[PDB]
Amino acid sequence: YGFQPTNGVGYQPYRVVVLSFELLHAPATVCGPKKSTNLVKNKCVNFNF
Amino acid sequence: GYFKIYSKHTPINLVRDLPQGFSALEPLVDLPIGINITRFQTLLALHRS
Ligand SMILES: *[C@@H]1O[C@H](CO)[C@@H](O)[C@H](O)[C@H]1NC(C)=O
Repeated sequence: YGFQPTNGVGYQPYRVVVLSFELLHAPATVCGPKKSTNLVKNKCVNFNF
Repeated sequence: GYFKIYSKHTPINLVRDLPQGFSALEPLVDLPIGINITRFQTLLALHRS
């Protein structure tokens, strides 16, 4: 590619990243993040720790 | 696929013989490897000086 700054769009360089999630057969690995809220006290509550 | 390691460091009042007593070992590490294992070895620091 001889890229030049005065090229019409569709001839200018684009950078590409391809993420490929794979799942072999291990025990686990990376994943989304977790969000912890406020922890009350002295009230019947429904909790997850 | 997890390689668990428990450990404990007690002080003997001998130098190099297996003593008697009770001492429970506390978990140290956890490695989600997936590795198969059938054999193992040891590593030692030689005599040179
Ligand atoms: C470990 O070795 C056994 C050999 O019987 C094999 O069947 C097994 O797939 C190996 N472990 C993994 C995670 O592939």
